[PDB]
Amino acid sequence: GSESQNDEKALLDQLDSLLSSTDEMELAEIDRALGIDKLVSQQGG
Amino acid sequence: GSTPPQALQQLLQTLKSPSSPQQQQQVLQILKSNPQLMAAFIKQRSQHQQ
Repeated sequence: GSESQNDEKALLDQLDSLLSSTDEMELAEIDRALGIDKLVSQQGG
Repeated sequence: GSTPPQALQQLLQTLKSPSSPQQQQQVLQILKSNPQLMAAFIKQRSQHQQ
């Protein structure tokens, strides 16, 4: 609605750290669903 | 009002929280339609890889 000021999104970045704590497989299930694996491959940037 | 990118943030909220099983499957459906958005998620693992 309003310009700038995320707040909510910022809250995610916090829990995001859990990713390192949790196995990549935990998200791998949904990850492959979006195609984040073949997203880069040979992109770089 | 008109931000297709932030759409990932909304759903991502359920993907990060211990939401129900149905929700988790929902978010994935959205991110799937947004290939440019999912890229944001990788940012985490990319900045938190070993």
